[PDB]
Amino acid sequence: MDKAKRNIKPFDGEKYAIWKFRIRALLAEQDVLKVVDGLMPNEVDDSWKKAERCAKSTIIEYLSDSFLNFATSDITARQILENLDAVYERKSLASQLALRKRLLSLKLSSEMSLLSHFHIFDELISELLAAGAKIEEMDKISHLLITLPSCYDGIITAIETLSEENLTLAFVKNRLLDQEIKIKNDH
Amino acid sequence: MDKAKRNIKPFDGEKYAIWKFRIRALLAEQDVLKVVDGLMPNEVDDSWKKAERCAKSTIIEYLSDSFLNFATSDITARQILENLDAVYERKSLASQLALRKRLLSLKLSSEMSLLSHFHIFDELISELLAAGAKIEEMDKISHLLITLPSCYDGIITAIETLSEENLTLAFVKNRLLDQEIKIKNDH
Amino acid sequence: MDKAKRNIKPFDGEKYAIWKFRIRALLAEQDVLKVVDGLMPNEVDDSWKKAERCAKSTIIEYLSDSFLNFATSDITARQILENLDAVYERKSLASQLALRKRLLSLKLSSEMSLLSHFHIFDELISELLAAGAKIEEMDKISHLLITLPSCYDGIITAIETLSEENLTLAFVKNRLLDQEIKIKNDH
Amino acid sequence: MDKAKRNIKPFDGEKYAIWKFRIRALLAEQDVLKVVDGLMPNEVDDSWKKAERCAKSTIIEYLSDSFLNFATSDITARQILENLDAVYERKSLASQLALRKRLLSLKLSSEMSLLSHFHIFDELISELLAAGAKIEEMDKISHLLITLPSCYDGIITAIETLSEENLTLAFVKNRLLDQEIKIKNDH
Amino acid sequence: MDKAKRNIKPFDGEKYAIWKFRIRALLAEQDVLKVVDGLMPNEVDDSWKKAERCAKSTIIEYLSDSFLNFATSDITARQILENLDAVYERKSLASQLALRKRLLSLKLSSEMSLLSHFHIFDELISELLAAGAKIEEMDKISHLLITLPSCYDGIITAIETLSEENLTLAFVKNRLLDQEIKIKNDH
Amino acid sequence: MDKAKRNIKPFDGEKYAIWKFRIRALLAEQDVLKVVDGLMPNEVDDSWKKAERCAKSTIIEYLSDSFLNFATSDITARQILENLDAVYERKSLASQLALRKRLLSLKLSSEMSLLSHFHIFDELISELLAAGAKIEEMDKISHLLITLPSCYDGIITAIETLSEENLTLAFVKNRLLDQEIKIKNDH
Amino acid sequence: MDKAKRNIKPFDGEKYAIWKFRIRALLAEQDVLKVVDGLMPNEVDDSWKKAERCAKSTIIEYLSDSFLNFATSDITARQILENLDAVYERKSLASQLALRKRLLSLKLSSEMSLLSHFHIFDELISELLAAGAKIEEMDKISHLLITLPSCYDGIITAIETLSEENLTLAFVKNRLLDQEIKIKNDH
Amino acid sequence: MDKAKRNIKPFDGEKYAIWKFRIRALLAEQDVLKVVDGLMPNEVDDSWKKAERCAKSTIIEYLSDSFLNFATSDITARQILENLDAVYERKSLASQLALRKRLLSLKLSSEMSLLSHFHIFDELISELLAAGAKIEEMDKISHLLITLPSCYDGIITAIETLSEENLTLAFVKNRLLDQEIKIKNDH
Amino acid sequence: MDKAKRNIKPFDGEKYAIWKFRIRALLAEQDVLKVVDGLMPNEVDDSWKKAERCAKSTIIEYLSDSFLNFATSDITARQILENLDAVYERKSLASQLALRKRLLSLKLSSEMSLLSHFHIFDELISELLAAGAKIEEMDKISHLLITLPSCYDGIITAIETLSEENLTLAFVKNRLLDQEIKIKNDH
Repeated sequence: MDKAKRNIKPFDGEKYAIWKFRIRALLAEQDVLKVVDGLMPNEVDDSWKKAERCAKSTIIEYLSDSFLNFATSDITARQILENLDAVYERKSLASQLALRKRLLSLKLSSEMSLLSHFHIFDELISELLAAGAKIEEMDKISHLLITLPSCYDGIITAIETLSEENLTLAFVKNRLLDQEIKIKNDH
Repeated sequence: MDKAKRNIKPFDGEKYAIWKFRIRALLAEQDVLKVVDGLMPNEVDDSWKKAERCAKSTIIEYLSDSFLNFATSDITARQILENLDAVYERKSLASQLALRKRLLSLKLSSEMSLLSHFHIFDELISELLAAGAKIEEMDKISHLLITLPSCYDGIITAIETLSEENLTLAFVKNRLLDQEIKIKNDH
Repeated sequence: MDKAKRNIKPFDGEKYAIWKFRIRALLAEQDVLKVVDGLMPNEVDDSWKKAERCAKSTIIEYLSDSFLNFATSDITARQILENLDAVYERKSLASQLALRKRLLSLKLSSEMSLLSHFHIFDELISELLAAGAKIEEMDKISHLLITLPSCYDGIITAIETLSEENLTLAFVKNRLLDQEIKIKNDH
Repeated sequence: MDKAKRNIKPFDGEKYAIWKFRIRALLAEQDVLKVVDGLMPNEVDDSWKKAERCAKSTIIEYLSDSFLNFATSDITARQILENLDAVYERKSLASQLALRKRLLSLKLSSEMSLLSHFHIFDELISELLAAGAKIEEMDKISHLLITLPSCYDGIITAIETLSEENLTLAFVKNRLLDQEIKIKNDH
Repeated sequence: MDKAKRNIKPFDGEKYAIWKFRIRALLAEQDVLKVVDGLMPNEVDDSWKKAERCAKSTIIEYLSDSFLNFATSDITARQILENLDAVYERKSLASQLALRKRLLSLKLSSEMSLLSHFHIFDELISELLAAGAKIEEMDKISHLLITLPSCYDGIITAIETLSEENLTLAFVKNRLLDQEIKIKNDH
Repeated sequence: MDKAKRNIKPFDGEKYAIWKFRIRALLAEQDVLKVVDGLMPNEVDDSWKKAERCAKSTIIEYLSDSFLNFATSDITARQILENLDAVYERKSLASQLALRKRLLSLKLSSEMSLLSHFHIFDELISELLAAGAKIEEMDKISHLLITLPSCYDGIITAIETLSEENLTLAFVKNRLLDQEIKIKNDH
Repeated sequence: MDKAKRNIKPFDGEKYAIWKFRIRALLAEQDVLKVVDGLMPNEVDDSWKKAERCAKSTIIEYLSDSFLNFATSDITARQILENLDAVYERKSLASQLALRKRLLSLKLSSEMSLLSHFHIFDELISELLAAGAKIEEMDKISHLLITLPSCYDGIITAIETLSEENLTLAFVKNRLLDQEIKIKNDH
Repeated sequence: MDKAKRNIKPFDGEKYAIWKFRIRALLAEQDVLKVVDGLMPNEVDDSWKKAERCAKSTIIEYLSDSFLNFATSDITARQILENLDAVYERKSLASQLALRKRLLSLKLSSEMSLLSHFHIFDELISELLAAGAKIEEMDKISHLLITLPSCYDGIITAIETLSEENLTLAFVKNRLLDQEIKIKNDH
Repeated sequence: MDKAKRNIKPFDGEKYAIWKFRIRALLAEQDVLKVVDGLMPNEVDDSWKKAERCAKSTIIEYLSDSFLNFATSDITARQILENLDAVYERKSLASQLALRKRLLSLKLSSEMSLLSHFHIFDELISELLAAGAKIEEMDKISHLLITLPSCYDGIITAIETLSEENLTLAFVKNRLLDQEIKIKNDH
């Protein structure tokens, strides 16, 4: 059976925890997830052996060569996950406040290169996926909006109305295009 | 059958309906309002007479010198209310039309704070009601909208793109707070 | 069961959350809050009717003309709650926008007493979450933390790593007070 | 009965009838108005003793210093009131004639607000009722009409051709107020 | 009996009451006053025919030429008199209001004998009684008394000190004659 | 008797003693005066009523119009004359006193006819009697005498201890005219 | 026993008559006066004890510190009354002399409100009685009249005819208010 | 017990005996003074605890924060008061000497009103009693006499011979104030 | 029973230790302190639930806006109070370090009356013990020796003679007040 290649890259970097959590789902349909989760049975069937082989192979496909050194030749998938967890794991503290302190540093930029500001919020989403997970686009759009110039101050808050009912952040970006449109049009 | 101190300043002629329904609610709190509410009761007795006499006493608590002159003991409580109506609340067509003329004329450029204009609209509407006009949410909305300049007119654009059923004059003041909050901050 | 003065004032809709909270505390002390929240009996007895009329009267005492003229004669205090909740507590993102702007408004330099900014922020965020904000407590402190000078850098640059489960509202706020008291003393 | 200060100005001999009427209304709130108005049994049941002395002190609260000695500690509050009635309610041609010219000499200019005119007219009616005589209705009408200023002249000219059922004084007041509105519009 | 010059002024709208009074008296000397004041029986006897026709003829002789229209050769003297009654005695508010306007307008100028002033005053007073407006004894007293200048100050003050039942119109006039004497004397 | 004009005038408030004297004289020669000579008896018959009404009519003929205010419709000619008397005759201490001041002030100058001087004395007498003075024959005489210049002293000497028996005021006028004639020669 | 918020000033040595008398009236309404004044036997029961304590407290809070020495540990309410009456009142003859001198030197300067002078006079009189004088109504009247200025003096000359039995001080004061109003007219 | 406003202050030491005496008087009216000054019943009375706590609260409202820390929650409020009294009001020989020497210095330069320095002398008397040198009538009299100003010392020359039994210090103050009135009368 | 005015501030942390002391005393007055100081009772009957509710509502009466929002109705008023206590009453090492620094820097000053000095010392100590420093009578006295100026050397040595049987801040303060008064006198 071919392993359907995913744009989830072979882990080498941030949150093996989330990456491996999504790998657990990838393991679950072959259910080699069950064998790595499962007690090493008194009866290791050929199915269990094949599942362990497959799991290690999946890990390899999903791990960078530097991490493949931890994989080594035949160390069980479970043992390698444990080693990686032990070395890697800082459990709780860093995750939200890394995003937060980055937002403190990465905010309040209303005028210079609004397209770089597109990239700014893109980095913010990246940081949310990476470390910050508490609240979603309503708060994001709120501070992004506050980040920016006067036109929203007039329109958004009342006049734009419950456009949040649609939550068309796409049209919000298009409103930034409209800012650009007006800027060129006035001259 | 207890009474407490009053935010109501002893009545003087203006906010007559406001003060009057405030007093109505007070009298209903003592249950005594029923005497004015009902037609000639079947239970015309010292207790219903006590209820209306207490009502008269309560009215006299607010009546100032001219009002206390209306408060001749012979006149029934309901009759006194009717007298005060005929002075203040009297439904003159001329009053309604004159107030309509004045509201057309009355406008805000910049010289009245948002709350200043809010109360201006409030008094205008209140008087037009007291003059005996019959008025609806859309009327209040449109007139208040019409009073304003272009910055605020972005709110009118909000109404054209917003369901009028959700619009209420309280909510309109709310939306108008939001609109002038743009001017404050946007400056 | 007391009618003495309160900081409660003929309300304007401004500070509605705490205003209403003090109102509710009062109404429970008036004992009418029980009926105002409690199941309305299918037969609204004079006990319940008294308690409603009393509540409405107290609300009248504590409300301005605007809400009371918005308050129809027959609407129960419940409807008054609902009206004010719709006006204030529709929780459109616009509230969050305004609150984040007011949060941004003061950067707490080394001048102001830190307790001033503590209570300012505390109020601000309390109302922000009263506006339905799904914000984590450390994510609140984070906005205050934006406000601090370089003197703080020595602690803050670590403490941004030392975060929600490690340090919570009290723990961080105390650590911040430790830094600022030391800043003052050192100065 | 706690007597938190009511709508009663103190007393120093001025506008006795009406001020005492405020007192009477208070005594009905005290329920003790029965002691003066109702028969006072010299039995004076204990509730009556307390009521009588309570009334006496209540009056005294509003009484000025001279009025304490006018109200000697022996005479019943009813007797005190009756004494002050003889003292103040000595309705006299001195008062009647002085007031009658003082009032007839006062004129409604076309400037002074017709609201103020109503208060003037009602005051003077009640003054002439109080001073030792009553007033005939058509004479009230006549005096009112005499007060009026020149801008009315055409309207008065029309009015003088209308009989009393055509000129029911309430409608006269109202149509003249509508004429005031017209005049204001013209200005 | 003769048509000896019965020198009434032929009436023209002037002194209608007085004119009609002289006429009534005149006809009574002819005994023909019965033709009108006696609502005639079915007895148009030759005496009554003469009485009526002669009365009519004499009324014409003491009516203005303009007035002969209301006195066409057909109707009986009563009808003519009711015509003029409706002209004057319709309770003309114009007459009443004009009468009081002038009454109130002119103080006693010291250029006229107080007796002449008295006659003038009483005459327009009697005209205002005839004009449809009641006049009270106290009204008459007030008007007369304050229509005078200050030199009266001695009786003016004495009036207040003095009692009501003494100061009748006749007694007031007597005291006014005392003061007239005293004024002429003072010069 | 016929109303052929006697030596009487439409009354003017003046010579009222003489006017009334001649009126009474006419009424008595008409026999009609019996109605004011007698107070209203049980004998109010048709003759009495008609005589009274005719007296009033005749008074009206001899009254000028203002005095018709005394005539006043209904009141008897007896009452009308009583009111007239009170106004002109107007008996009071000050009245005779002021008239006495004038009288002693009086002096004769020859260019004033002695009959001119008679009439000034006689009008003073009319006033003084009408004012209520009980003027003796001797008073009339001596106060007339005081005025006369030295030439009169010859006849005046005929009074000092010489007989008053002849000296009735008619005879005193005879003496006065006698000395006047002597002095007419003398001039 | 409702301790109403009596306007009674916290007294400290000025107009003790007024203060004490108001307090006495309060003791009468408090009903304590019966026990406070009655006697001091061993029948000073729990109600008697609490009544004298209540009165004592009332006195203390309505008095100043000056009394707390006079409060002589535990003198009951009555003993406090006598002590303070002796402290201020003591039938002081020197006070009578000073009060006479003040009153005699005193003159109503017309700008001093008629009320101002009236209470000044009433204060002098009340003090002079407390100083132990045998004052009478005639004294009060005479001094009051004497104390006024020239226009009032002329109207006093009118008032002089009003013999003592005609007059009572309250009535006279009222006539003097009427006279002041007359002066408003007169000027 | 009633909670009516007492003229008693949050206390830090100012007029210690007097403030404490006001407190004591209130507590006696609260009935709680009985335990505060009196017995320590062995039985565990609920009313005793309620009274104590209530009194403590009252005194706390009446105390400054220093006295509150002295007011240890777990001990009787009374004990705290007596302890504070001892600290403040112990028998200091030094205080007595200072009070005597200030009394010598307090030879009054009588710019101050005389009664006021009597009050101040009473304060010093109270202080010297509290300082431990409780004084005797003769001594108080001597000291008071010595303190007075020049013409007052002139009367003291007479006063020296006065009979010692009649010379009660209360009578002395009476006599001195009477002489002050006499001194201003003599001026 | 209902709460009177307590001058206890609508609070925000200023003088929190003693403010909370006053609060706690008021809770004890209501019997509700048992539930606050003790656990929320193991079975919170209506009495205890109402007791804690009353504590909360009174804390609301005495709190200010952010302090009210901290006072959310969910968690017991005692818990909230403790939360705010730890916030301001930060019982952690640096607080006592800073306080010690402040104490050791502080000295008595001449204008700082020894009572005021004691007040300042005592508030410092109250803060220190409230900060949680285990510091007792010997330390209080030792700190007082440290603050005292050169004019206190001899008394300080006398206090060094005063050992643990003598150790009592009251007696110590008493002797220091003796020093102070003798200092005042001497200087």
